[PDB]
Amino acid sequence: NLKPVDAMQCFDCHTQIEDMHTVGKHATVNCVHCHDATEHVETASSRRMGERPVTRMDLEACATCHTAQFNSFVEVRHESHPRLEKATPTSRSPMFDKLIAGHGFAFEHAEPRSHAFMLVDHFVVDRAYGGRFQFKNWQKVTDGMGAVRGAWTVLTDADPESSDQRRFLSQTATAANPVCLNCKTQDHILDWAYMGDEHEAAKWSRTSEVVEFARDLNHPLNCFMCHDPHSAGPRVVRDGLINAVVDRGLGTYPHDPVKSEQQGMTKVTFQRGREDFRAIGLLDTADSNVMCAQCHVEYNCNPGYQLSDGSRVGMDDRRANHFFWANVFDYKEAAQEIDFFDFRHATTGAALPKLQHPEAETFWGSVHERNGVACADCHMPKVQLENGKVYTSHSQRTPRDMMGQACLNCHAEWTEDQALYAIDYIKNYTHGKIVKSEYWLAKMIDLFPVAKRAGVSEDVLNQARELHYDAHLYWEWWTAENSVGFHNPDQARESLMTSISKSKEAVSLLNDAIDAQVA
Amino acid sequence: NLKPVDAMQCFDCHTQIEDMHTVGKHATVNCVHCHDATEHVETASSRRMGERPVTRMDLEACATCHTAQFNSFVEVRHESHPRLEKATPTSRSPMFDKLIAGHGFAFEHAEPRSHAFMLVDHFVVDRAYGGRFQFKNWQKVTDGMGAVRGAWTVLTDADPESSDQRRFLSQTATAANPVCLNCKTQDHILDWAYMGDEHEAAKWSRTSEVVEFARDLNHPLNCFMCHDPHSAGPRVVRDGLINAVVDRGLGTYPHDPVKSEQQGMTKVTFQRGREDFRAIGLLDTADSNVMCAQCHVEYNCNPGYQLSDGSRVGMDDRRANHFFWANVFDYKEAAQEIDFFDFRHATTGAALPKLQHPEAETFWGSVHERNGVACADCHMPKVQLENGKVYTSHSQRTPRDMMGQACLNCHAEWTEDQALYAIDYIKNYTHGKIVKSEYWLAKMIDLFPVAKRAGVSEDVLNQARELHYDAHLYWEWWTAENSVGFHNPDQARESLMTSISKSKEAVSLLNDAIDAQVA
Ligand code: HEC
Ligand code: HEC
Ligand code: HEC
Ligand code: HEC
Ligand code: HEC
Ligand code: HEC
Ligand code: HEC
Ligand code: HEC
Ligand code: HEC
Ligand code: HEC
Ligand code: HEC
Ligand code: HEC
Ligand code: HEC
Ligand code: HEC
Ligand SMILES: O=S([O-])[O-]
Ligand SMILES: O=S([O-])[O-]
Ligand SMILES: O=S([O-])[O-]
Ligand SMILES: [Ca+2]
Ligand SMILES: [Ca+2]
Ligand SMILES: [Ca+2]
Ligand SMILES: [Ca+2]
Ligand code: NA
Ligand code: NA
Ligand code: NA
Repeated sequence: NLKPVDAMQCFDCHTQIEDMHTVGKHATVNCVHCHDATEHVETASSRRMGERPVTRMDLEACATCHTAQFNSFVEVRHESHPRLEKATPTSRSPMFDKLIAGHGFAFEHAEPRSHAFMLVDHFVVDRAYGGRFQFKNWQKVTDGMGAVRGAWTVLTDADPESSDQRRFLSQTATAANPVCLNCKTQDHILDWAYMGDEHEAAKWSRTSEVVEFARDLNHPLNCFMCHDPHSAGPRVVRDGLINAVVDRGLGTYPHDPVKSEQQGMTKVTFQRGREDFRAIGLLDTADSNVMCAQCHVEYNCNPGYQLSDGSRVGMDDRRANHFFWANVFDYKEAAQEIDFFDFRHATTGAALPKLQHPEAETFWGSVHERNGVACADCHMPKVQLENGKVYTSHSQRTPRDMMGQACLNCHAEWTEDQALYAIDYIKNYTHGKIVKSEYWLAKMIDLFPVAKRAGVSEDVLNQARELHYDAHLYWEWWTAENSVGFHNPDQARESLMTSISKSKEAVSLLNDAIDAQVA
Repeated sequence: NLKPVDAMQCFDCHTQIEDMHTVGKHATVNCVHCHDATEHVETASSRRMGERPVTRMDLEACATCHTAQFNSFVEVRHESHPRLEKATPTSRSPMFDKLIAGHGFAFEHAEPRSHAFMLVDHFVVDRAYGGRFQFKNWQKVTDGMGAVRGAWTVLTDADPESSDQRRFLSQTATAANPVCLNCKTQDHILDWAYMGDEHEAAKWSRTSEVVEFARDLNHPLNCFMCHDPHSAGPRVVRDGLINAVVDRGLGTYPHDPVKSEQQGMTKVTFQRGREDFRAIGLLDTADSNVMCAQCHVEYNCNPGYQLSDGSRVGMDDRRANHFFWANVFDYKEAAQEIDFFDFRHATTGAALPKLQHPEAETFWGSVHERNGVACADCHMPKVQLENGKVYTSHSQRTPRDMMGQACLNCHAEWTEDQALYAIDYIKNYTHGKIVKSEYWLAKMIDLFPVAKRAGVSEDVLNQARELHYDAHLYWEWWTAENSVGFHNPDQARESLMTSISKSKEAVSLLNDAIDAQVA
């Protein structure tokens, strides 16, 4: 059984923790629930750690007193189809392979599934580690609780004796790097300096061997990613988000200074050897928009190239860990600002961006966001009980599974079927425009080889490449973004029409140039 | 196809109809929809009818333009169990046979079923016509639409060549009389003088041969019982109700003079040969409490006896058609006022009242009634449509079948299961007290023969008989009333505790007297 330690001993050296812990809703929660610090207390000085205390980062450290939230979190939504490739006619991006040719996502890009699996899915996807990591057997794919207990309880490593990224299966890639892990786990929260910069006190950084780092990580979406363990107050821990909101002064709601001030973030820094080491962002309110924006954003978490001169931008560069914190119509400016692109298209030769799940930046400015609605209202609603203590569901999933608690709790004028119908109207319309956008992108792409064989000039091809950047951006945002337009229907529509317009312009340019060579 | 007639010609004679028809919501509805008056118009003067016009009383006369209301009305609720005797351990009054001994209801008293069957059920019940009338075969019991089209389409008469009330089956009674029919049909509305008094212009009256009257009647619960055909406005047609509310000055809400004034009734009289003949009661508002009180009340519709001297009160007496319009705690006084009782108990010799379905007089004073709730809010709610024109459901049935439209439309704090639970709490509690009241009544009744054999004095027996009147009244109200307390739980409780108290008093009186004879 646990035996409490004297927190006053700790508070002598840990004044920020004292301030947070004594004032918040965990003032009665003893340190032993999460730290084994006996040898540390015997050996530390005011400025030197001595022996490192052991800190629990498993989610069961919180389940101890918060079983309802834990159990809701670890539920597996079996209706969220697993390992479902997006580059298929029945999924989100039927022409993805042609359009993304040159990028690692061509090797595999599945739809998301339940949060329990985030770390294991990151480890096993064909694009990440060359097939090095696999489930121990095909039964383990169902085991959400097991994945939560730890990735290495359900996975195997093809070669524990080597730590290099390489291909073990032929049609895999090795895109994973240390920055990725920040959106899969925070088991490394005490071992990673802010932004992944090099730091004497950091075991891991942007430039680490990712296979070695992987082996040290266990748990998905730790509870403390949104809740400070010392104050129990709302927070974020993700460096890239704090960097956008606070360091760059963009605010929590970059389009609304008033809401940014009311629902702000305060950066708190922790030191090692009296040098800044790590940071968190305490929130003014329990604002799920900002909590979920730790991960559900467009980002760089990867090497790339400069738009200006094509030079390589490696993991050592700060730009390899970057939150753009820009809506679709501000993204090109944001990427030009940091002088960055992701890949060159394998057929067209265009420098292109790679977009990922920009839910937060899409939600901005929507009617829902402007009315003060937040992600949790639809995806983590309060549970309605005839008799009981209310709590917040932590099963982050589609509102279709809890329409009474989600949509219908605000939209009294609708039946469930009516609300579903409104969702589907938007998704169906948006998906139609995604498909048309892909049709036109593909038409343009297929003209590049014809133009090259016809002897069309490099000047014309470069004009078309510039159009490809925009055609790509204004399409891929929406295959990347998970709501199929629901989060911001008007923006999806305007963007996708812009994509089609750009592709059409490029098609006309290339066809005319080919015709003139003939011729 | 129907051809309209010149209504203006009719109006030269029919000035009350003109006033009603031209102002109301049937101003455009031509008389030919309900009257064949060709020969009448050729022969009438303002002072002499000439040939009698034919008036349609079938409900299909209204279904023509109001199919939704018709079709909801004629629905058969199959879950309303048919021909279910109440004098059984699993129904409303387990000890009914012992308690009602001496009354014709001992021959059969079933639970009510859907309105479509009211007239056929009246005709075929074992207590009514000596078994003379039966369904044509046992399949016809399902045929609600057929019953609505006409009773004689689904029934047979054992002897069309005689018109006397007699027993055709051994264990039947001949309780039916012309007054009954007024709560089953209004096909006779132009053939029956107000109250069923003798009248030169009336084909039928209280003293008619009921078997002959029966044969002239076809349709249940005619639509015009609640809606004036000429104005389309809300009304009642039941003589006994108009007599209580208007003639006797009791008002529509005897316990609330203000509500009586706001939701009142105006008596309109029609003449034959320039003598008053029939009447209707136009309502100030579409008040279902008063509409349903045409039938769902305690009444006399039967011969009986005088409390004063025991003499017979026959059908010729006005008291044979009487609405008491009194709550349970005013009923004894009301019966004393008219000097009337129904039967003498076969065992105890007590003069007793016979109570019938006093839903209207029970509902008075309930929290619901005091808050302006009316029968229709629970039993004829408005339909809820995602897309459509709202109308009022005319399927009068338990709110359990439409909880969203009924209870939950007002009680937002409850789920369906919670609202059902609240109903069942009241009904279970009330039924328990009904059963206990019957236990104590039966215990008292069973002492009467013992006391007689022991030589107990007639004075003591008469004291006990006076107690029996009250013990009976304060019990039977609640087996008669169909809500098992729900309509007024506090009143049910007080009454049933009074019944038990009276029976216990009689039991003590009789036991002590028997013991004194012995020991
Ligand atoms: C002064 C003699 C200390 C005592 C008493 C306690 N700690 Fe400590 N701790 C101390 C230092 C100088 C450091 C390095 C960081 C800094 O603030 O300079 C630490 C570090 C920790 C950590 C972080 C460990 C990691 O992996 O990075 C934890 C979780 C921690 N300390 C916990 C802790 C507890 C629970 C104590 C009371 C039982 C406690 N510390 C006492 C110095 C001192
Ligand atoms: C029992 C010994 C606890 C452990 C282990 C954890 N928490 Fe806790 N938590 C506990 C209490 C007694 C309370 C106060 C309850 C109240 O409503 O007063 C809390 C509260 C929280 C909250 C709510 C915070 C708020 O400001 O409203 C959160 C978000 C929370 N706790 C989270 C949390 C996490 C993430 C834990 C593991 C790191 C954890 N708690 C452990 C008791 C206990
Ligand atoms: C936070 C800014 C992220 C970074 C950094 C990385 N990922 Fe991610 N990932 C993130 C979210 C919010 C989601 C769910 C929404 C979605 O669109 O899928 C994901 C999902 C995955 C998955 C599962 C789906 C799939 O593509 O097969 C995998 C396998 C995955 N992510 C891998 C991965 C890699 C290899 C990364 C570094 C190159 C990486 N992620 C970074 C959020 C974030
Ligand atoms: C990074 C640590 C994350 C945070 C914080 C949040 N989400 Fe997430 N989400 C993330 C990943 C990597 C994935 C894919 C996991 C996989 O193994 O494929 C997801 C997935 C979702 C989903 C889809 C669930 C499904 O049933 O398919 C939803 C609805 C979702 N995420 C919502 C969501 C919300 C509302 C968040 C704030 C409360 C949130 N996520 C945080 C990564 C991370
Ligand atoms: C008994 C006759 C079986 C039937 C019927 C099904 N499965 Fe099975 N399965 C069985 C055994 C003995 C094993 C090996 C167990 C072990 O750990 O040694 C399995 C294995 C699987 C697996 C894993 C396959 C792999 O890793 O290559 C899966 C995914 C699986 N079983 C699923 C499964 C399904 C869905 C079934 C119905 C279609 C099914 N099994 C039937 C024995 C038996
Ligand atoms: C961000 C993606 C979250 C993660 C990770 C966890 N929780 Fe959470 N939690 C989150 C939100 C948006 C809310 C509601 C805030 C509001 O005020 O509306 C909560 C709430 C809690 C609470 C408070 C009680 C309640 O409302 O249920 C507790 C005790 C809590 N969360 C615990 C908890 C645990 C144990 C987690 C890991 C299983 C966990 N949270 C993760 C957002 C996020
Ligand atoms: C209700 C007004 C919403 C708010 C606020 C947010 N989301 Fe949403 N989201 C919503 C819908 C109707 C859908 C489509 C779901 C469907 O079943 O059709 C989504 C989808 C997502 C997904 C993918 C879920 C899946 O396909 O299973 C994710 C990952 C997601 N939403 C995330 C998310 C974030 C992070 C939000 C705040 C920035 C957010 N959503 C808000 C409805 C609503
Ligand atoms: C005066 C010359 C009349 C004309 C024109 C119409 N009616 Fe008549 N009607 C008239 C009399 C004197 C009576 C007897 C009752 C009375 O008010 O004294 C009637 C009666 C009726 C009835 C009732 C028949 C019954 O069964 O009792 C009806 C339904 C009726 N009248 C209808 C009617 C119609 C529709 C007419 C125009 C087509 C019409 N009447 C003309 C005198 C006169
Ligand atoms: C068509 C030729 C009709 C026949 C036959 C009947 N009714 Fe009618 N009714 C008709 C119309 C055009 C209207 C007006 C609708 C409106 O909202 O304006 C009505 C109205 C009624 C009403 C509502 C009256 C009110 O609120 O004041 C009722 C209760 C009604 N009608 C009843 C009714 C009865 C019982 C009928 C058979 C005797 C009947 N209607 C026939 C058209 C027609
Ligand atoms: C209106 C004041 C009524 C008079 C006059 C008669 N009945 Fe009736 N009856 C009435 C109602 C409101 C109900 C339904 C509620 C209930 O408690 O049953 C009934 C029901 C019947 C039934 C069906 C149930 C049964 O007892 O088997 C029958 C067979 C019946 N009524 C017969 C009947 C007889 C023979 C009457 C005159 C002696 C009589 N009823 C008059 C309302 C009214
Ligand atoms: C006399 C013409 C009636 C009027 C006016 C109303 N009701 Fe009635 N009701 C009546 C009878 C004779 C019966 C029994 C019919 C049978 O054949 O047994 C009934 C029955 C009911 C019921 C029970 C229906 C079931 O499914 O069992 C209910 C709920 C009911 N009645 C309600 C009711 C309401 C609310 C009325 C005003 C709108 C109303 N009735 C009028 C006789 C008559
Ligand atoms: C064919 C092999 C039959 C089976 C199976 C059932 N029934 Fe029947 N039933 C059948 C016939 C030929 C008749 C006579 C039809 C006629 O009008 O001549 C009947 C009659 C009935 C009746 C009426 C009985 C009577 O009036 O005495 C009823 C109530 C009835 N049937 C119901 C019924 C039920 C509920 C059945 C399944 C339990 C059933 N029948 C089966 C032929 C056949
Ligand atoms: C009394 C027991 C009724 C009988 C018999 C019929 N109806 Fe009725 N009707 C009744 C009520 C309580 C109401 C609602 C009044 C309100 O304003 O709340 C109605 C309403 C109508 C209407 C109006 C349109 C609507 O609300 O649906 C019509 C056209 C109507 N009723 C027609 C109608 C028909 C055709 C009937 C015989 C099948 C019938 N009603 C009988 C009460 C009573
Ligand atoms: C809701 C607040 C009601 C009002 C107003 C009226 N009644 Fe009612 N009634 C109500 C309930 C909950 C019940 C019990 C039904 C059950 O399923 O348990 C009843 C019952 C009846 C019945 C018998 C119905 C049956 O057993 O199927 C009748 C005939 C009845 N009620 C008639 C009636 C009258 C005439 C009303 C106005 C005077 C009246 N009810 C109002 C709920 C409500
Ligand atoms: O209290 S923290 O800064 O060690
Ligand atoms: O690869 S992750 O960003 O979806
Ligand atoms: O007999 S009738 O009144 O129920
Ligand atoms: Ca999914
Ligand atoms: Ca990106
Ligand atoms: Ca019934
Ligand atoms: Ca009576
Ligand atoms: Na899905
Ligand atoms: Na708002
Ligand atoms: Na029933």
